[PDB]
Amino acid sequence: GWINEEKIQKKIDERMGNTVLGGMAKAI
Repeated sequence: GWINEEKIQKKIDERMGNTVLGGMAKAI
């Protein structure tokens, strides 16, 4: 489905999805 599968991944995108932007997309 989609209901948790959107919620769960948006949370993974904080815990590690910040450091990868602090690596490739912005890298400050």
